[PDB]
Formats: sequence, structure tokens, C-alpha cells
Amino acid sequence: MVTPQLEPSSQGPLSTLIEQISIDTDWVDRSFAIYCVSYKGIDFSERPKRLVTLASETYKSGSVYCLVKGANKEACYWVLLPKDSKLDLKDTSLAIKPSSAAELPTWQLARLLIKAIPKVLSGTMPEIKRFESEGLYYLVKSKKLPKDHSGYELTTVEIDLAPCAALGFKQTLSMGTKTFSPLSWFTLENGEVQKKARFATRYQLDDVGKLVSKSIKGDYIKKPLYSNAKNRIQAIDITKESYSGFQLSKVGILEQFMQDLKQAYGDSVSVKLQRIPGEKHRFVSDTIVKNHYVGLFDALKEHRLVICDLTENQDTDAALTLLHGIEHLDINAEIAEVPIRGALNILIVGNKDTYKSDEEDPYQVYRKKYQDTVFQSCYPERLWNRQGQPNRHVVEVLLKELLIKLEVHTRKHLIEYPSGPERCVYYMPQRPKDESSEVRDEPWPVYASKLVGDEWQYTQATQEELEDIELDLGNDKRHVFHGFERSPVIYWPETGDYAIFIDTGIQMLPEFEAVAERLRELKEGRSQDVPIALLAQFIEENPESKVINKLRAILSEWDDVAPLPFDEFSTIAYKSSDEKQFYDWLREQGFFLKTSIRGQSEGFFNASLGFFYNREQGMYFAGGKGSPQSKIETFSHLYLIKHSFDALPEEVENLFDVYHLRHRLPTVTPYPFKHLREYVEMQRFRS
Amino acid sequence: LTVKYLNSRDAFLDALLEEYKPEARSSHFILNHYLGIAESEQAFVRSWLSKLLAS
DNA sequence: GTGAACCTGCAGGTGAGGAGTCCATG
DNA sequence: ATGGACTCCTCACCTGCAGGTTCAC
DNA sequence: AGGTGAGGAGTC
Ligand SMILES: [Mg+2]
Repeated sequence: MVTPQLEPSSQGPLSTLIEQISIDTDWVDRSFAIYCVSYKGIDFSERPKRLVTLASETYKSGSVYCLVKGANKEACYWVLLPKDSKLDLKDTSLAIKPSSAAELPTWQLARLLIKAIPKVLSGTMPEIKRFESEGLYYLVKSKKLPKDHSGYELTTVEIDLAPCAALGFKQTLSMGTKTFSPLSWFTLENGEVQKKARFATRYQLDDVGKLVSKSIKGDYIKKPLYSNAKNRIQAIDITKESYSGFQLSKVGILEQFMQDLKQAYGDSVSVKLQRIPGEKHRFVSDTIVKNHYVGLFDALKEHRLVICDLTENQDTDAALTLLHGIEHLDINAEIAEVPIRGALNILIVGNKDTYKSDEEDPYQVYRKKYQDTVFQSCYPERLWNRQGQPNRHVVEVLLKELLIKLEVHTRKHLIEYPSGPERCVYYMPQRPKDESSEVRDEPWPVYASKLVGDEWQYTQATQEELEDIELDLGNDKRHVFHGFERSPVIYWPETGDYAIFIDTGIQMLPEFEAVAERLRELKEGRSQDVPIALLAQFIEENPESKVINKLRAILSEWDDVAPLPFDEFSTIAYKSSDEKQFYDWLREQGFFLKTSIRGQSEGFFNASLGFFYNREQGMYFAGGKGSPQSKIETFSHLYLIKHSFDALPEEVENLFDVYHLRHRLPTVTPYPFKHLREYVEMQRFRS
Repeated sequence: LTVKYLNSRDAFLDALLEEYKPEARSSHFILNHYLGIAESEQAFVRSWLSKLLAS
């Protein structure tokens, strides 16, 4: 099989994939105790109740800091106890066997040293029962409950380890938001706890380290307030160059985690991350996208566009608003009371669930009858924003999608796409829309597209082609012809080659140590008040500088003896040529106030921009455009390409160069896989 | 008669909040947790409190 | 000689953001 | 009374102006 | 029945 033979790395983007874990086995074996509770070879068909009781009874007795579960086909479970400890269990259905701390896989042991010994890093053994569920939960936010209750809802960030199946079971970190709610909110007034909260693990807050931990006594359970909902914490934040706001993100807690493994273990255990090699990185500007979209709209100009309304209880000027939005782009449309045949149509419909089952849905009816016409639809609520103003973005999206279907219908491209590998056929599996299609292995139809001359040909793949593909796939046929999630494939008939693109799981991280050091220096600098004499000296020494006019103003409104604080310099920016010298001159004397952190020469914020491609390993990722902002809310992912090639063809690189699949952002999906996916949608109404 | 106009100062309040609860970590956390204002009502609060204490 | 493109990287974001009191009526 | 694994759900994005360089005629 | 991605809740 193929192994993840990466490189030791010297430079490049930083990854959440752990490179090496170092643990001193002597310091762990001589300081703790590991046992083994074997339930193998008893009965594999009577697992449920016996496993339940196994876990519960193993928790029942013994001073146990933590316990992890071993592999399903491996030795026992794994437990951690302090020195001179006992795992005495009365029942002998399972056998105990003391072992050492050098006989376990590294990640399992490191998980144990991450959970319970960092939570006890102040106090231990004060009571009978103690345990930590999983990970560490730091605190970032609290919210007050409605007036009828008491307490707060808490927001936490979780750090833990997990495997990565795509890269040979290599270890990855994780960071996730979890929410805690008080107990009384789920308990009825009659003392009857609701069914969900009757059996729930309880937790307790702390006032020193801001860590939520396990305890039998406590007024918190792990569940949100109302129902299925989401809470999230931003990735990074450098607003106004503050070091307090940088400490409350998902990369600020990660900096604290590395400072807590040092103050409890010293240098015995350390975690080192991996840098993916990279030499080809293409930043995308803003002008290129703009010029692309202009030519996008020009082609749509020379056609006919009709808007129709089919709501029952007609209300709102949705047609007028949409037409205004369209006409602001020099595209002229019209309003019709019934859809016209042979012209592009945008229809306004209602909620799909409302209409009865045998009711003849306007959309379905007016589709099935007119079978040579392109269609679009929208709900009337999406054209107005939160504050009532019209939403432009929706209008642009609708127009672009219309053009895509028109391109499919006419079988000839209208705008200049790049070129791709030739003599290849595109296959896409398609899940049945029947609700009975919960069968995992049930065969699916597969649709095929190809290019001959200048015309695309679309047809449903025959049985023979499907037999041909699976033979050459090999061990990779499971991703194409098996499972609840089936991925498309490009196939070469002459040589028997395939292309599959797989999401892996790594989130790209930017630099966070180098940013933190700078922010701390700025915080220390912005504490003192600058003396008046220094400013007078600067005025005398540089008569020609233009900044003087600003300075003289401030000094004229202030006391002649009291020192000047930082907030009086807000009117001068760090932008012009004569404005940089002033701040640098103050820096030489010990006053550091402003600096540059988002320059492209610095290279800190490069993991969230541009398009990145590595050919020999087949790794790529895409991010934003322009310049970094103060607030970023998502981490980019990492993808891998699986091939049977001796050397991957140089023509694949061109399929990721289209700027109208992610609406002004680079994409991570080939363009020929979009058109075909719009042909498997207008084929569910033909018959 | 002496007259003085007071602007907003954030570094003035930052240190004071830290001294009020010396065992915490940041300033926004102290303001949100021990005091009772959420993230929406933070800029306006900072604004008046700074001037009041400065006077 | 000049004025149109052309090319970085620093700021700033919906509105604005509360007490106190007189008199007649079934 | 317990742990870690698939499947379905909801939520956010889709900048902007100012100052220094440069051709293109 | 805007879209593509990145990601938090509820159970065998
Ligand atoms: Mg569609």
C-alpha cells in the first residue's frame, strides 16, 4: 500500500498535522500506573449489555484519573492511575494485567497525558470519585438567561487529538465550540426532570483557570438552550492591534495550550507541527475578477429575459424589485403574467412544503408541459435584507446560473474557458431521489459526458462502460461504486487511468507566535504618556515636515505641563511618507505606538489567500482574494488527488482557473463537473 | 473658572479593570463576565466610563 | 508633458442607545 | 451508567479609499 | 425551490 512519505520540511504553510510526538517513557512509567481490563474472547454476540456494565463498573471504583479505549481488536482498555494504586474489581469476568508505559502506541498515551493530569494541575485526590470526560474546555463567553431563571450559558473551545484516515492514520489536532446550559432550564417545576436530562453527565465551572470540568456536583449539563442550533467562535482577530482580542479566538487558545504543557511537564513532552512544501503559489487580484464578470454579463445581454409571478395570495413588488436589480446592469427584461415558451424564465414561487401532495405545484406543472425552455425560481423573501434594503448579491447569482444552464442547453461554450486533458470521459454517479433509497450498496445510475469536435455529448452510461471502469479502479472502486457518498471520476479509455479528488481534513494555520510577540510589544508601548519636550524637539529639528501642522493643533488644546496620552494622536495615520518618520523617531526614544503587520513582504497572512498547488504530491488549496481583513471566520481545507499515473498530466492544472463557481473566489472543484451536474436535474422531469 | 474637555481613553480603563480582578486573563472577559454587559453593548459603555473616572 | 490605468496595504463597520408627573373617571 | 464513529442540519460571504509609480500618446 | 464550502448537534 501507499504510505504518507512526507518531508522533514523547512518552510511553507503551517498545518494542524502533528509531525512528531516526544514523550519520556522513563518519566511516565516511574510516575504513573497502567493496567489492562480484557474482555476479549468472552462473547462477541453478547457485547451490548456486558460492554455497558464493563464501562460503568470500571468507573465505579478505584482512584482513576482517566481511561481511554484501545482498538476494537487489541488489548483490553487502557487506564491511568497514580503511583501505588489499585484496580481491585470483585467480578472476574475480565482479567487485569499490570503493564508498563512503553508498551502502548504514542498517540493513545499522549491522549491520556492530555486529559486528566492537565485538569488536576492544581489539586488532586480531595475526594472519592474524579474523572475528566475528554479534552480541555477554556472559557470565552457567557450569556445571561431570560428573567425567569438564573445562571449563565457558557461557550467553550475544545482541544483533542484524532486520527486522519487519508494520510495513513497520522495524528491531527482539533478545535471545536461547545456550549453549556444550566440544569434547572430542562427540569419541570414539579421536580420531574425531562427525559433527555434524566441521565446526563454533569459539569462544573472554575474561577481560577477558567476551565469547565467534570464533577458529580454542579449545575451544568452539555446541551444548548432551545433546540438544534449553532454557536461559533471566530478564527483570528487583530482589530485595532489589541492583545486582549487576540486571546479570545481559536488560535489564541492554541497558544495557551502550548504554555500549559510546559508548566506541568517541563520539556518532557512537546508537540511539533508539519509544514507542507510549496513552490507554486498564485495570488489573485481584484481587477481580474471584475473584468471576468463584465464579459460574463455581455453574453447574457443579447437574449430575452422574462419574470413571472405564481403566488396564490399575491403581495409585495417582487417582480418590480427584481427587474430594478437586473436593469441596473444594462440587462433589459420584462414582466409576463404567464411564462413564455422559448425564452429564459425566472419564476417567483412559494414554499414547497405548503402545497399539498396532489396539488399541482406551479413549478412542476409549468415545467413538465414546456420541455424546451430554461427555468429558474426563487422565493419572494430572499430579495430583502435584514434592514429592508434590496439584496444585490442574489441578483448576480441568479443571472450567472441562468447563463450556465443556457450553455448546457446549446451544447456549445459561450465564454472563453481554458483547455483541459483530452480523450477523457466524465462519469458522475447519481443518488436516487426516492425516499426508499436508504440501501447502502444499491446500484446507482451513472451519467457520462464528453467532447467531440466543438460539441459536448451528454448520455447515460451503458452497462458495458460501467463494467470497464470498475476493473481498472482497483482498491479505489470503493469511493466510486460504494457507500452513501459517491464521488465522480474522469476516466481514460485508452490507458485505463482515473482521477479522484478527496477532502482530507487538515485546516491551514497562519503564523501566531510572531504576531503575538509584536502585539505584546505594542501593548507595553501604549501605556505611558509622551512628554511635551520631546514633541517640541521634533518640531524644531524638522521644519519642512508637513505633520507639524497637526501637532501644533493638539498642543494648543492641552495643558502646557501635563504629558500627552496616546489617544490625542488618533488624527494622524501611519500611511504617508512624512507620517512614518515621526513614529519611527519616537520608537528610537522608547515610544513604540504603530507598526505594519499585514504587508505581503511579511508573509504572516499567506495561508488564507490565493491558490496553492503542489504537482509532485498533488496537494492544493484555495482561499480569499485581495488583502487580509481584521476578522476571518473560516479555515481553509486540504485536498488530495488520487491517480494511477506515472506522472500527472500538465493539463489538469487549468480546470481550477474559473472565477464564477464560487462567486468571486477561487474554487476547489473542476468546471466540467458542474455542467454535468445540471444535466442530472432537468432529466428527473422528462419521464 | 477652569474648563477642560475630556476625550475617550481606553488604556486608562484597561489597567484599572486588570487591577480590579488580578487573577483573570484579559479585559473584555472581565467586563463581560464579572460586570453585566454583552458584546453588543461594549463600545458605548467604554466610552462613558472612561470620561467619568478621568474626571 | 500629462493624464488614463495600474498596484499595495491601513481603516472602519444601521440607525442611536431615559427619567418623572396631574387629574378625572364606579 | 459509557466512547467514538457515519449521516443530516444551520450559517456566513459576496471591502473601500488614499498615496506613490507609470506608461501611452 | 440562489450557490459553494466549512462546520456544530442529535444517535446506532
Ligand atoms: Mg439549481
